[PDB]
Amino acid sequence: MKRTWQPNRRKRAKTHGFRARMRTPGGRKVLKRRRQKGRWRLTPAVRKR
Amino acid sequence: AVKKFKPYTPSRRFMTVADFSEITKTEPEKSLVKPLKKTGGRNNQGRITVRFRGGGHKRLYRIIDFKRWDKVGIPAKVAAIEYDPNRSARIALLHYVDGEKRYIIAPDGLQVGQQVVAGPDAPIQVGNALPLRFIPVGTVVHAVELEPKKGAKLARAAGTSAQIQGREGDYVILRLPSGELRKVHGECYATVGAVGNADHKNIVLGKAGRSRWLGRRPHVRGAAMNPVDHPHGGGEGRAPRGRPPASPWGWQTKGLKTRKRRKPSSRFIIAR
RNA sequence: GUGGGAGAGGGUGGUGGAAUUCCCGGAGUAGCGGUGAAAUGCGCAGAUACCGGGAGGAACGCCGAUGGCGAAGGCAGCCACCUGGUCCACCCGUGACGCUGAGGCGCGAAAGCGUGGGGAGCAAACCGGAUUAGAUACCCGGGUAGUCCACGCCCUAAACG
RNA sequence: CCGAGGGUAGGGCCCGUGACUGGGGCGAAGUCGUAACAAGGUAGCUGUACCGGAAGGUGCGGCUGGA
RNA sequence: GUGGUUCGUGGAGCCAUGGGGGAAUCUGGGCGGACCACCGCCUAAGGCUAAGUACUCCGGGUGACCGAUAGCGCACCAGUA
RNA sequence: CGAGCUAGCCCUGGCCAGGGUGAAGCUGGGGUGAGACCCAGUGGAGGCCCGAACCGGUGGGGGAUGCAAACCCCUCGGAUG
RNA sequence: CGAAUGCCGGCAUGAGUAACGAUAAAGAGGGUGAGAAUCCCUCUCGCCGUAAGCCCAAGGGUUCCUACGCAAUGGUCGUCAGCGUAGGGUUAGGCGGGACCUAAGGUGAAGCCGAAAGGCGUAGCCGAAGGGCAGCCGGUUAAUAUUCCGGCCCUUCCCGCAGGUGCGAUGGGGGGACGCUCUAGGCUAGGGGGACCGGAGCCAUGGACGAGCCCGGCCAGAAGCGCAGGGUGGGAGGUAGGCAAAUCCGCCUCCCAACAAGCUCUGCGUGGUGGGGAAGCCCGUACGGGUGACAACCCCCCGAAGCCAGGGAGCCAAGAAAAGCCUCUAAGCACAACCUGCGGGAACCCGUACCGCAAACCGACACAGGUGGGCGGGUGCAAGAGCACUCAGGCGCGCGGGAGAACCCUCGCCAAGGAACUCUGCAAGUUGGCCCCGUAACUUCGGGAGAAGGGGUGCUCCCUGGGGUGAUGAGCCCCGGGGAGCCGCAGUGAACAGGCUCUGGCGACUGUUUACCAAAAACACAGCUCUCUGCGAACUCGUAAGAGGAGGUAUAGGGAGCGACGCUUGCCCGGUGCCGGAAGGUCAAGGGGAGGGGUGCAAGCCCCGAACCGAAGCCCCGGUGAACGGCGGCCGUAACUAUAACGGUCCUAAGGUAGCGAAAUUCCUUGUCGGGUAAGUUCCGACCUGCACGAAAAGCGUAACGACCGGAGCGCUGUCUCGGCGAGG
RNA sequence: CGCGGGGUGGAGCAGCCUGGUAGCUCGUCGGGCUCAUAACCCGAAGGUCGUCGGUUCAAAUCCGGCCCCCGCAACCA
Ligand SMILES: [Mg+2]
Ligand SMILES: [Mg+2]
Ligand SMILES: [Mg+2]
Ligand SMILES: [Mg+2]
Ligand SMILES: [Mg+2]
Ligand SMILES: [Mg+2]
Ligand SMILES: [Mg+2]
Ligand SMILES: [Mg+2]
Ligand SMILES: [Mg+2]
Ligand SMILES: [Mg+2]
Ligand SMILES: [Mg+2]
Ligand SMILES: [Mg+2]
Ligand SMILES: [Mg+2]
Ligand SMILES: [Mg+2]
Ligand SMILES: [Mg+2]
Ligand SMILES: [Mg+2]
Ligand SMILES: [Mg+2]
Ligand SMILES: [Mg+2]
Ligand SMILES: [Mg+2]
Ligand SMILES: [Mg+2]
Ligand SMILES: [Mg+2]
Ligand SMILES: [Mg+2]
Ligand SMILES: [Mg+2]
Ligand SMILES: [Mg+2]
Ligand SMILES: [Mg+2]
Ligand SMILES: [Mg+2]
Ligand SMILES: [Mg+2]
Ligand SMILES: [Mg+2]
Ligand SMILES: [Mg+2]
Ligand SMILES: [Mg+2]
Ligand SMILES: [Mg+2]
Ligand SMILES: [Mg+2]
Ligand SMILES: [Mg+2]
Ligand SMILES: [Mg+2]
Ligand SMILES: [Mg+2]
Ligand SMILES: [Mg+2]
Ligand SMILES: [Mg+2]
Ligand SMILES: [Mg+2]
Ligand SMILES: [Mg+2]
Ligand SMILES: [Mg+2]
Ligand SMILES: [Mg+2]
Ligand SMILES: [Mg+2]
Ligand SMILES: [Mg+2]
Ligand SMILES: [Mg+2]
Ligand SMILES: [Mg+2]
Ligand SMILES: [Mg+2]
Ligand SMILES: [Mg+2]
Ligand SMILES: [Mg+2]
Ligand SMILES: [Mg+2]
Ligand SMILES: [Mg+2]
Ligand SMILES: [Mg+2]
Ligand SMILES: [Mg+2]
Ligand SMILES: [Mg+2]
Ligand SMILES: [Mg+2]
Ligand SMILES: [Mg+2]
Ligand SMILES: [Mg+2]
Ligand SMILES: [Mg+2]
Ligand SMILES: [Mg+2]
Ligand SMILES: [Mg+2]
Ligand SMILES: [Mg+2]
Ligand SMILES: [Mg+2]
Ligand SMILES: [Mg+2]
Ligand SMILES: [Mg+2]
Ligand SMILES: [Mg+2]
Ligand SMILES: [Mg+2]
Ligand SMILES: [Mg+2]
Ligand SMILES: [Mg+2]
Ligand SMILES: [Mg+2]
Ligand SMILES: [Mg+2]
Ligand SMILES: [Mg+2]
Ligand SMILES: [Mg+2]
Ligand SMILES: [Mg+2]
Ligand SMILES: [Mg+2]
Ligand SMILES: [Mg+2]
Ligand SMILES: [Mg+2]
Ligand SMILES: [Mg+2]
Ligand SMILES: [Mg+2]
Ligand SMILES: [Mg+2]
Ligand SMILES: [Mg+2]
Ligand SMILES: [Mg+2]
Ligand SMILES: [Mg+2]
Ligand SMILES: [Mg+2]
Ligand SMILES: [Mg+2]
Ligand SMILES: [Mg+2]
Ligand SMILES: [Mg+2]
Ligand SMILES: [Mg+2]
Ligand SMILES: [Mg+2]
Ligand SMILES: [Mg+2]
Ligand SMILES: [Mg+2]
Ligand SMILES: [Mg+2]
Ligand SMILES: [Mg+2]
Ligand SMILES: [Mg+2]
Ligand SMILES: [Mg+2]
Ligand SMILES: [Mg+2]
Ligand SMILES: [Mg+2]
Ligand SMILES: [Mg+2]
Ligand SMILES: [Mg+2]
Ligand SMILES: [Mg+2]
Ligand SMILES: [Mg+2]
Ligand SMILES: [Mg+2]
Ligand SMILES: [Mg+2]
Ligand SMILES: [Mg+2]
Ligand SMILES: [Mg+2]
Ligand SMILES: [Mg+2]
Ligand SMILES: [Mg+2]
Ligand SMILES: [Mg+2]
Ligand SMILES: [Mg+2]
Ligand SMILES: [Mg+2]
Ligand SMILES: [Mg+2]
Ligand SMILES: [Mg+2]
Ligand SMILES: [Mg+2]
Ligand SMILES: [Mg+2]
Ligand SMILES: [Mg+2]
Ligand SMILES: [Mg+2]
Ligand SMILES: [Mg+2]
Repeated sequence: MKRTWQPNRRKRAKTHGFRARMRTPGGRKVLKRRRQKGRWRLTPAVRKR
Repeated sequence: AVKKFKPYTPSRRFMTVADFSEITKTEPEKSLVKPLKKTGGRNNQGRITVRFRGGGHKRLYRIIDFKRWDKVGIPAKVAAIEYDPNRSARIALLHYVDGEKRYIIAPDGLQVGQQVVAGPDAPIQVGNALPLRFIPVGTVVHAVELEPKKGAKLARAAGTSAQIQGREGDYVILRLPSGELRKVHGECYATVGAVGNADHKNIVLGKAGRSRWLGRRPHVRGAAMNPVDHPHGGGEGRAPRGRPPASPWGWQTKGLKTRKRRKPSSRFIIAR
């Protein structure tokens, strides 16, 4: 039947986006750590135009 | 009135509709004086505070005039009488001679063509509005104010009305659609007559949908749910509550009074 | 037809006072209620009795009669509108148009029912107190439907001269 | 083609019968109470309504076949 | 009414405080474990102040530390696949 | 950290083949003092009826290291709310 | 280190075993090649065709196209490839998105709130398949094109000229602007027919040179018309409203119109011109090209759900905003500015390849699953998007070959019986579409109804009645009637297409639910009742601010239970709850201090501390059951026995009424009578000794309704006696 | 089998738990009123307390054993 991953570019940047994470105190920390851990990608790689 | 139906479908037998004869060939509302976008929504910021709402026909707000000392002395002619989805009372639209249009909740009687007005002057006739003092003790009246300049608030439901009782200082005793004798200030307007369309209390919704149309989702009894989400809940084949009847949140609901005790509004009240 | 007469005949709207019950203020105590006798009941948490105010409901004392009116049921404070019947005189008009009435139709006390309102007094059911052998009764204290209005039904009667 | 009749299907009227049940009629001397007739010891009768082992009671209005 | 101290209401001070009341300027004020007397110690309600102490992203030295299932997760283009 | 599955509601768009049944309401007639009411003809109502799309998931069978961590076949509910 | 279902890695066993991913299907010749069932070609066969064919959107991201290549990836093979190496390929003022607008909602100056982090928050901003908005048709590439090119046609800006006019705003008004269902007139898309027109060709096998078969008979298109249809009154005075001002809008009042007459604005034709253009035949593809061709390019018919669109009618549940656009005036400014024509110039950024019901997206996979929008041809079946076949197009589902045991899956058929099967007719069968006869109890007069039960259904000829388009006619296309006659076992001849009734239980009913074992008698439901709440309402969220409630106001809103409807819903307030009781008893801090202690020589300082004054709560006094709940025991009695209308007594707060009862409640129990049966622990009707019904956790009924549960009959049957043969996987 | 409740004049109930004292309503008997019966009035009688044991000076009363009676439990499988 229908599954749980229904990709959607908008929803994805809108939710796990970078400006998205900067906006909140908890998300900013999410960035810190990922930066502090090394992670090549701080946030998901949404795309297209 | 109240239209009836032959049983050509169970439900549309007991079903009963209103009679919109009193509706002056109007229907399409009046831009300008209303309508405004009406933000429908069953909960506040986030959560749902009143339960069981949502869904139900889209609606446009008819921005009515609920404080008439706006036009003291300026007479206006009642133009139409139309339907208002936001209330039980039908409403009348009227053109002042000032050239301004505005709606008023329509009183029983008021016919299209009639002239109506407000102010200390104003003749005591259906439609006219005046400060409570200047109104004849005993006359009935609707659309009362509670405090000078704050707008109408009492007897505005379909065909409801309040009767003046006496005077007493800068105050005048009323008798609200509920039976409470209240002391209102003299300077509160109150347009004379009863609200009209009193057949409203007689409409037999009819089916399940009918309720759904007016935006009210099904209502489930506490008795149906479990202990986890309401007092009356569990365990075997139904049950008799098992304790003093209570609400989802738990306070008694078969008798417990609510008005907050030490309210300042107490002293101006006298009844039930 | 013309001109008049009496009437609680009928419908709607409006209004008056007396009394009752309740609420509020004054004043005032030790009992009030009730019956053949009492008890239940009410009352020092302020009753009964008196005064002052307020709310509401229903029925209209005297006039009143053994009277009037209506086809019957039935109709009674006062005002107005709308409305039916009816009697008298004048003998003017039509000119036999009349009597009865299966059926249909309309009306129809009280109780009752539907939907909504109202609810003072009363009062089925019912609960208490007496009485009795026992009382699901007669008496006493409570008291709900109902009695009141609107509309829709219900068609009964010792609807009896 | 029609057609006596037979077959299938479902209605209409009637008679018979059925555990059990409703009230009824009749049956010399069983039990309960006393309702009516004298003013019947609550005048009675009444349409209706509710209640009660039972006659009956009470409410509303009516009648004299009572005062 | 509470917190801080070893102090959990204890005979419960002191030092902080939200609530209420509410002074004085050296013959003034706090403290020395309720309180009171004496004998002493300090001078609240303004502030700044090195060094000695903490740590190790980083540089260096050494190892009765490891030696590719060990050692950091990764000795190797790993916070990757 | 999650409502890109799912539950609810908000804003704004889309979708529902083809047949049945026939409500009120009109119109003509009947009737009455005037009605009620009775007839047709018209009319097209409806959590109405059959039935694709579509939304389901009743009964059986298969499938059960599957085609599939919910599937397949027959059968079936609703389908202008 | 030998064990911890230990941890990591490597290798065994099951085993050449199960599988090889839909049962839509393959065969052959010829290529290429080291190597072909599997790659290319051709011939034949089969499959989808409201798709298994085309166009978008979302997602994907090089998968597109071409060249060279098989180690791996392909469930086999592989010379193939969606795979490996390299190169090429996506062109826009008109499409979509942005230099336009606003919805929900976010953001958020002012303001308010919060230990901090942060929470709200009228203005503004942001926010989109909603509004506004200028491109159609054909040609070219191996791969792009409403983008390149051809033809035809537009939109803005800026700079000019030529004329007109008080011009002019984020401000005023108007407009834009709106539901659901049903719909008229005229068009288009699309499709059917043609004795007419245009064509390569073709007489097969017994007949046919025939108005013979086959193929095709358009597309776009400015101005101007023509045909439909949508919008809309024109004057003039008065004016105090439209938060300043208006000449505009609004409100009075006189005129003329009421018509679309006239102004506009769309659509559809027609239109200068521009373009396409079948079969077949020839060729070489991995495909496209050439000829047919000077191609013809015409006449009818059906006809929309699309267009005219802001069309109309009906209804109740009463149906966005903002901008663009018209208009009005204000500051300013009127040598500006704006409007109308004609020129010349300027017109940016991003997307465009390819997949797209799927081998490229969501499912670890070339996964029988999941995925919104548009087109979806023809004939026949009453209709249709259904069904069978079949156009265009696209497939044969990436392991094959044989064999023809059992046993499984899917399927077909059967003697005689027919439910005996079995927990249960589970399953399978029967029945089945349309047309016409004909339909009961009951009922809430609608329904029950497709009740049940029946007959008709093909083709041939004759006669005949309506329409519809054309003119009042031919044709062309729909609906009818009547009479003769033909052939089969059988005429919805294949495919799609109710088994039927009787009576019980539960629930009124349409709806809802345990995604992934329960779809129900459970939830919901109109409706009934109780209760709270007078409005800064109650209530709910929140620390607050706030927000919902509600831009509501007792015919209104919150909470509870009951659950269409009918007739009804008895008695107990002793206990608990809720409610009403300015008397009392008790009562915490606090007030008060009689009185007592500690220290001081002392004034003093510091403790304790009894009277009494002190809320709500409890006690107490009342009420209240559609509030929590409860609603008896033992004896005796009648002129056959039997039983008890009657009585006695004990205890209670009162001592279950009506109605129902071997029950969805009944243990003893297959109670006992009666009915169905040959036989009935189930079923139905009764009886009452109701272990342990009962009145809004309602009681007892109830037409209609049901993938709900029980009983029974008819029909029909492989369910069974009791099996048997056949088919494919 | 198990839990706890109960046997009192003729009937139905008290009487104990804090042992010495059996009480109430009805009924039965005698007498009255009435013509007579009932009612009502006046008086009177009746109880090995389920039984066998002992506990104490003394048992209806306290304690164990059986005889019936009534109610409650008999669950997980
Ligand atoms: Mg607006
Ligand atoms: Mg909130
Ligand atoms: Mg938020
Ligand atoms: Mg009602
Ligand atoms: Mg509910
Ligand atoms: Mg539950
Ligand atoms: Mg919760
Ligand atoms: Mg709870
Ligand atoms: Mg239960
Ligand atoms: Mg219980
Ligand atoms: Mg419970
Ligand atoms: Mg004469
Ligand atoms: Mg007569
Ligand atoms: Mg009557
Ligand atoms: Mg009456
Ligand atoms: Mg009374
Ligand atoms: Mg009385
Ligand atoms: Mg007596
Ligand atoms: Mg009389
Ligand atoms: Mg019989
Ligand atoms: Mg009989
Ligand atoms: Mg006797
Ligand atoms: Mg007597
Ligand atoms: Mg008498
Ligand atoms: Mg009597
Ligand atoms: Mg009577
Ligand atoms: Mg009585
Ligand atoms: Mg501490
Ligand atoms: Mg010190
Ligand atoms: Mg010191
Ligand atoms: Mg420092
Ligand atoms: Mg390592
Ligand atoms: Mg090594
Ligand atoms: Mg490691
Ligand atoms: Mg009709
Ligand atoms: Mg229809
Ligand atoms: Mg339907
Ligand atoms: Mg579901
Ligand atoms: Mg259907
Ligand atoms: Mg070992
Ligand atoms: Mg291993
Ligand atoms: Mg093996
Ligand atoms: Mg094998
Ligand atoms: Mg195998
Ligand atoms: Mg395969
Ligand atoms: Mg085919
Ligand atoms: Mg690649
Ligand atoms: Mg390719
Ligand atoms: Mg190649
Ligand atoms: Mg391979
Ligand atoms: Mg594979
Ligand atoms: Mg090769
Ligand atoms: Mg490649
Ligand atoms: Mg730019
Ligand atoms: Mg923008
Ligand atoms: Mg907004
Ligand atoms: Mg914010
Ligand atoms: Mg905002
Ligand atoms: Mg904006
Ligand atoms: Mg847009
Ligand atoms: Mg565009
Ligand atoms: Mg391409
Ligand atoms: Mg403007
Ligand atoms: Mg505007
Ligand atoms: Mg030949
Ligand atoms: Mg053209
Ligand atoms: Mg102005
Ligand atoms: Mg060509
Ligand atoms: Mg329209
Ligand atoms: Mg804007
Ligand atoms: Mg201007
Ligand atoms: Mg492209
Ligand atoms: Mg493309
Ligand atoms: Mg699609
Ligand atoms: Mg495959
Ligand atoms: Mg797939
Ligand atoms: Mg789909
Ligand atoms: Mg089509
Ligand atoms: Mg068909
Ligand atoms: Mg098909
Ligand atoms: Mg057979
Ligand atoms: Mg046979
Ligand atoms: Mg048979
Ligand atoms: Mg059998
Ligand atoms: Mg058997
Ligand atoms: Mg069965
Ligand atoms: Mg079956
Ligand atoms: Mg059945
Ligand atoms: Mg049934
Ligand atoms: Mg149901
Ligand atoms: Mg489930
Ligand atoms: Mg179901
Ligand atoms: Mg299921
Ligand atoms: Mg508010
Ligand atoms: Mg609001
Ligand atoms: Mg309510
Ligand atoms: Mg229920
Ligand atoms: Mg009680
Ligand atoms: Mg109580
Ligand atoms: Mg009480
Ligand atoms: Mg109280
Ligand atoms: Mg107190
Ligand atoms: Mg029984
Ligand atoms: Mg039997
Ligand atoms: Mg039998
Ligand atoms: Mg039972
Ligand atoms: Mg029950
Ligand atoms: Mg009750
Ligand atoms: Mg319930
Ligand atoms: Mg109950
Ligand atoms: Mg029920
Ligand atoms: Mg259903
Ligand atoms: Mg078989
Ligand atoms: Mg086989
Ligand atoms: Mg267990």
